[PDB]
Amino acid sequence: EICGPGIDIRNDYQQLKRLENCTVIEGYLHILLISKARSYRFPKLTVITEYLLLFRVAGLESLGDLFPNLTVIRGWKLFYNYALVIFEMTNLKDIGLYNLRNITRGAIRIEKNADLCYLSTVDWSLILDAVSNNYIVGNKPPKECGDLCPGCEKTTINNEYNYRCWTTNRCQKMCPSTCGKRACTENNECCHPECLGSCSAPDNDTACVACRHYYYAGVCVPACPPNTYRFEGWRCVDRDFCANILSAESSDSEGFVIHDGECMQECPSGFIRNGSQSMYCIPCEGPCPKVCEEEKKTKTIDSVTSAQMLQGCTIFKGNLLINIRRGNNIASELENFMGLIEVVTGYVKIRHSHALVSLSFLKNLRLILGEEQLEGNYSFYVLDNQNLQQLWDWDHRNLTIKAGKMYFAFNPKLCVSEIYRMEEVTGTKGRQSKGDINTRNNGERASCESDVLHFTSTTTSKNRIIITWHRYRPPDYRDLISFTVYYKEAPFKNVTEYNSWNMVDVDLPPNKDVEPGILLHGLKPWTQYAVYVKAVTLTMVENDHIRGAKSEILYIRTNASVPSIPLDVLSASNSSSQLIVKWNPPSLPNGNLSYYIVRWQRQPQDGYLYRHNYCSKDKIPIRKEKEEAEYRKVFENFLHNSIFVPREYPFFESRVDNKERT
Amino acid sequence: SWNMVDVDLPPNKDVEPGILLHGLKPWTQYAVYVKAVTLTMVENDHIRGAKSEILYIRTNASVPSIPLDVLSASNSSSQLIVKWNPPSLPNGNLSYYIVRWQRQPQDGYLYRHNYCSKDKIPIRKEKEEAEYRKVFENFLHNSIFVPREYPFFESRVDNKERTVISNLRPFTLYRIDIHSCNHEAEKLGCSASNFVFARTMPAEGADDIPGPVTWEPRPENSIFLKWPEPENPNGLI
Amino acid sequence: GDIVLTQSPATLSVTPGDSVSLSCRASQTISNNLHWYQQKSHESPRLLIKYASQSISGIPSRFSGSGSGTDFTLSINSVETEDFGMYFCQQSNSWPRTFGAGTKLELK
Amino acid sequence: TQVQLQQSGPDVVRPGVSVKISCKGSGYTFTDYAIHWVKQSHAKSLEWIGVISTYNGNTKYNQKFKGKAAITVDKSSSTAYLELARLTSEDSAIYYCASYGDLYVMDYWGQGTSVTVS
Ligand SMILES: *[C@@H]1O[C@H](CO)[C@@H](O[C@@H]2O[C@H](CO)[C@@H](O)[C@H](O)[C@H]2NC(C)=O)[C@H](O)[C@H]1NC(C)=O
Ligand SMILES: *[C@@H]1O[C@H](CO)[C@@H](O[C@@H]2O[C@H](CO)[C@@H](O)[C@H](O)[C@H]2NC(C)=O)[C@H](O)[C@H]1NC(C)=O
Ligand SMILES: *[C@@H]1O[C@H](CO)[C@@H](O[C@@H]2O[C@H](CO)[C@@H](O)[C@H](O)[C@H]2NC(C)=O)[C@H](O)[C@H]1NC(C)=O
Ligand SMILES: *[C@@H]1O[C@H](CO)[C@@H](O)[C@H](O)[C@H]1NC(C)=O
Ligand SMILES: *[C@@H]1O[C@H](CO)[C@@H](O)[C@H](O)[C@H]1NC(C)=O
Ligand SMILES: *[C@@H]1O[C@H](CO)[C@@H](O)[C@H](O)[C@H]1NC(C)=O
Ligand SMILES: *[C@@H]1O[C@H](CO)[C@@H](O)[C@H](O)[C@H]1NC(C)=O
Repeated sequence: EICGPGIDIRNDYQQLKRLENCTVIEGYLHILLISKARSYRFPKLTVITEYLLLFRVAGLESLGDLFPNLTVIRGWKLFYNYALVIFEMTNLKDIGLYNLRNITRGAIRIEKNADLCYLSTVDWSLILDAVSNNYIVGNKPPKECGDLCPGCEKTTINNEYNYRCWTTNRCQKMCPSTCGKRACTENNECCHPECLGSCSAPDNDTACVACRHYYYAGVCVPACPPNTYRFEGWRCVDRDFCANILSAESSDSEGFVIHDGECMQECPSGFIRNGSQSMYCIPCEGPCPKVCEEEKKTKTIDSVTSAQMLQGCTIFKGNLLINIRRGNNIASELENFMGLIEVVTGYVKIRHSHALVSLSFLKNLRLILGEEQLEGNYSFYVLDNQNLQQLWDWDHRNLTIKAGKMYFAFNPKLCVSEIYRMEEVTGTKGRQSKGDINTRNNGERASCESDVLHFTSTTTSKNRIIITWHRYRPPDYRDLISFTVYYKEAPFKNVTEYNSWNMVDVDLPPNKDVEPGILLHGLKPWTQYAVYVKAVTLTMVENDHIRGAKSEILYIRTNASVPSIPLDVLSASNSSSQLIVKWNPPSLPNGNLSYYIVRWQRQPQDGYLYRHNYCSKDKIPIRKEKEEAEYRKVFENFLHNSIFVPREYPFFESRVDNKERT
Repeated sequence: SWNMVDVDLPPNKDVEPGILLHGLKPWTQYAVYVKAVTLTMVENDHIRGAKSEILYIRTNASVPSIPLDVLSASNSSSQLIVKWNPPSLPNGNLSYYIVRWQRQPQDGYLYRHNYCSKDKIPIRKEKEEAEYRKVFENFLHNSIFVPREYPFFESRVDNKERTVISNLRPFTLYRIDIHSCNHEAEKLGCSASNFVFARTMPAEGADDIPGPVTWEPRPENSIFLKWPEPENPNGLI
Repeated sequence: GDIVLTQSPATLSVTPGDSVSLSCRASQTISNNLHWYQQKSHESPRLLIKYASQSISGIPSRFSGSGSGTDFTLSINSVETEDFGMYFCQQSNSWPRTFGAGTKLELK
Repeated sequence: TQVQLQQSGPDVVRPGVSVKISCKGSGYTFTDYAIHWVKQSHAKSLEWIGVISTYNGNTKYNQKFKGKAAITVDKSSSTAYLELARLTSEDSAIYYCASYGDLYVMDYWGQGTSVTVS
C-alpha cells in the first residue's frame, strides 16, 4: 500500500486516520498543529521517501506511539536539507523511532522541545551520513533530564563511550561487525546486499523491509528491468503508468516524460519533448525552445514582475500588451525576459510606454502573425509613447507581420520615416489606411537627420581630461546653441547611448576664435572613459527641418600612476632553505600589472639570547560601527609620498613576471 | 514610488470605469487618485485634463502575528516576569496582549529512582534560516485563539509588552503562552501563541528539616534516627 | 487555439456487404495522434483503432485505419449487420482532447 | 479482462441545481489509470470536458467547462465524481466515464449517466 504523493495532516487530530493502511509513504509527511484529546498506532508504516515533519503536536509523548516500525526515511526531497524536523513539539519526551535504521539523504533538525530526552543516547552516526550538518538545539538540557536505558550495546561518541538506546524500554538496534556495509535481521543474520534496514528473512530479495536501490515486483533490484523506469527514487513503474500521471494543474500542465530510464515531471534542462506531447525527450541544439502558454488571452506588461513570467520564452501563444510608464534599467531588464521571444501568435500593442525609447529589448522577435487582431484588423498598434525615439527596426533585424495593419498615433519622438522603413521588412506597404500613419501628432518633436560634431583635441592626466570639439553653427541663423557633454566610465567600448551617464553643460564661448571644450575633474588613473558631446539647438522657428548635432563616442583613458601595495602577504615554509609566499593584486593597480618585485632580507638571531645562562631559567624560548577600513585607508594614503625604484644583511631581489606566488 | 496601472473606459456606457488592486498589506492606508489621459486629435484650443482628489483607503484587518522573542525570568519565588516584542505583522491596532501560564508537573520518574546509588543527582535553576522560520509562521495562520491536567490562568495586558505573574508555587516549571490580539480580534480571532518555559525561584529555607531529630535504640547495636519531613520542599526531596 | 475534427461524409447509407471508407480531417497537423471509436445505438463508444493505424485486440479484422498528418481514413471491408452505428475520431496531440462530429452508418 | 466502470443512475433535476456523477472502477488497479469525462449532447456531439489522474489527484479541464465542471476522486472507494453547478438546459446530456487507458486514449467507457434539466 503506497500512499502519496504527499500527506499533510493538520488541525484535526482525527485526520491522522489516513495512515491506517499505508506501509510506504511516497513523498513527505506533515503532522502539524495537532491537539490530541484512544491512541493511534501505525505499525504498518516502515518507509518514508522524502522527509518527515512534525510541528506543534500536543499530547504526543513519543514518536514510537505512532510509527514504531518506521525504518528508512529516504530523504529523496528534503525540507531545506533536512530529512526530519521535530520543532516545537510539546509533551514529547523522546524520539521513539526505535526501528529507524538508515536516513539516506539530508540532516536532522530537532528544535524547541522542552521535554525531549534521549538525544545523546542515540548514535546518529550509524543511521545517517551528514552528522556534521545536524541541528539539535533548544531541547531539554542534558543536565536536567536523566537518560537511563533499560537495565544493551554501546559504542564511541567523540572520545566517549556510553550506552545507546531510543527510549526507556527499547535500545538502539545495531548490526554485527561481520556484515560490514550490509544490513542484518533482528537475529543478526546478514541481509541481502540490495536490502536495507531489517529483514523478514535473512538473505532474500522478497524478504526486505526496504530496498536500498530500487523496488519492483517485491524484489530489490539494483536497476530497473528493461521495460520499467525509475519513478521517484525507490520503485520502478512501467510505461503505461507514467502515461496516466498528471503534474500540478497550471496554464501549460501536461503529462510526465520518460527519459534516461527515469519517469520525471518535465524534460530536464537541455531537452525538449519529441513530437507532439510525446513521452520522450530529444536533445535540442543550443538553446532549447520553451513555448509559453497563458490563460489570459492578452498578456499585459505593465510592471517589472509581469515581464518575469515571459522569461526564456521562444514563442508566445497569445497577445502582447506593453504599458510601461516607469522603470529605469527596464530597457536592459526586459531584454533578459523577452530577449528570446521570437514569434507572437497574436498582436502587439505598445500603449502608454513612456519609459521605452526603443523596442530593442524584443530581440529575436522575427514573426508576428495575426490570429487575433485589434478592432479594425490591426496586428501592430502603438499609441501615446512620449519618448519612443526609434523602433527595434534596425536594418539588421528581420520581421514579418502575416496579417493585420499598423496604427501609429501620438508618438512625438518617433521619426515618421522610421515606420515607413518598418513596412518594408514587415511587408505591409499600402495595406494601412490614410489615418493609420499621420505626420500630425507623430514626429512632431522628432529630430531625424542630424549633423556630426567633430572632436579636435584631447589632453589627459591621471585624473583630468581636457577635450575640445569644433564650433557648430546651427542650421538656422536664429537658433540658440549650447552643448552637453556625456561622459561615463566604460571598461570596454561596446556602449549604448543615453543610464549612469555623467552630464555637464558647457556653453559656446563668446570669442569666435576659441573652440568649445570641457575639463573633467576627478577621474580614476588609467581608466577608459566613453565621451561624446551633443548640441542643444533651441530653434526660435520650430520644425521646418529639426536638426541636431551628435558626436561619435570617443574612448579616452587617463594616465597611469603609482600602484597600490600588494594585498595580504602570506608566507610559509614547506622545506628548509625554501620560502613560499603568496599575495593578492593591489587595490588600485592603475595600469597593467606587468610584474611584481619581491625582496627577502636575512634577519639576525635575536640580540642577547647568547648572553643569558639558560641553565638557571625555567622556560627556554622556542619558535616555529566598524570604521577600521577608513583607519587603514589613512595609512595607505601615506604610502604615496614614498615609492620604490628597482634595479647589515644584504637584500636579494627577484622579479615575478606573472603569478602572485613565488 | 507610485504604482501606476492603466484602465480603459468600458465600452458599455452604463458601467463606470473602475480598477481592482491585487495584493495589499492588511490594515494599510493607501493613497489613490485617478488621472485622465485625453489624447486630443485637435491640439490646444483648450488643453484640458482631469484629475481626482487623493483618496486614502485603508484595507481590512486580519489575524495578527505571534509575539516576537518571549523572554522570562524570576526575581522572586511565586513571581514570574516576562517580556516580549510586538508582532511582525500586527495588521491593526494592537489594543492588548493575552498571556496564559500553566503549571508544569514535576518530571515523571525522578520519584522512582533511588538516588543514593547514583553518582550525579539532577538539579535545575548563505544564511536562509529566516526563510526557514517563515514557513513555520505561515503555518500559524490556519489556527487562531478565541479568548474568554493543570489549569490555565489567563490575564490581559492592556498596554505594555511586559507583565509579572503572581501567586506561583516556588521552584516549579511554567508554560507561558503569549498571544497578540487587535481591535478586530473579537471577530477575526486572536493570534496564535509563542510560548516559553520558565521556572520560579526556590523557596529559601523550605527544604530543610522543620523539627528536632529523635533516636530510639533497636536490636543489635543499632540506632533509629527519626525526623520530620519538610512539608513544602523546593520541588522534591 | 483548439483542434477541430471535420468528419465527411456525415452519413453513409450502406447495404450489408459493401466496403466503405470513412474520413476524418483535422485543422492542425496531428501526425499520428488520432484514434477511432465505434458507438452503436444505446451503448457507450468503444475503441477501434489506436494511433491512426494500429488496431485493438478484440475488434474484427474488417476495421483498418490509415493516414498520417492532416488527413485520416477509416476503412471497413464488407460492412456487417452489426457494424451499423456512429463512428467518431478523437484528437489526442494537443489539449484539449476534441472529437469529430460523428459519421452515422445507417442502412440504405 | 474483468475491467468495468459503473456510473450513477439517471438524474432529472430542475435548472439551477448542482449535481455530481459517480463512477466506480473494478477489475483493474484504480490508482494506475487516469479517468476522462466526456459530454455527449444532441448538439456538439462528444465533448471532452476533463481528465483526472488517480495517482496524484491532479486534473486537467477543458476551458469550455472549467467554471462549470469539477472532477474529484476517491482513492479508497475507487470512485471519481463529476460535479456540475448552475445546471442549464444546454447541460442536459449523457456524460461518460472513461479509463483503463492514458491521457491520450480512452480504451474503456462507462455505461453513461443521463442528466435531464427540466
Ligand atoms: C544508507 O543507505 C545508503 C544507500 O544504501 C548509503 O549510501 C551510500 O553512500 C556512499 C557514500 O559514498 C556510497 O558510496 C554508496 O554507494 C551508497 N550506497 C549505495 C547502495 O549506493 C548510506 O551510506 C547508508 N547510511 C548509513 C548510515 O548506513
Ligand atoms: C599621459 O600619457 C601621454 C601619452 O599617452 C603623455 O604624453 C607624452 O608625454 C611625454 C612627456 O614625457 C612626451 O615625451 C610624449 O611625446 C607624449 N606623448 C604623446 C602621444 O603626446 C602625457 O605626458 C602623460 N601625462 C603625464 C602627466 O605624464
Ligand atoms: C472590511 O471593513 C468593512 C468596514 O470598514 C466591512 O464592512 C462591514 O461588513 C459587515 C459585515 O459583517 C457589515 O455588517 C457592516 O455593515 C459593513 N460596514 C460598512 C461600513 O460597510 C467589511 O465587511 C470588511 N471586510 C471583510 C472581508 O470583512
Ligand atoms: C484501509 O483498509 C480498510 C480495511 O482494513 C478499508 O476498509 C479502508 O477503506 C482502507 N482505507 C482507509 C482510508 O481506511
Ligand atoms: C560589452 O562586452 C563585454 C565583453 O564582450 C561584456 O562583458 C559586456 O557585458 C558588454 N556590455 C554591453 C553593454 O554590451
Ligand atoms: C595593457 O593590457 C591590455 C590587455 O592585454 C593590452 O591590450 C594593452 O595594450 C596593455 N597596455 C600597454 C600599455 O601595454
Ligand atoms: C487605531 O489607532 C489610531 C491611533 O490611535 C486611531 O487613530 C484609530 O482610530 C484606531 N482605530 C480604531 C479602529 O480604533
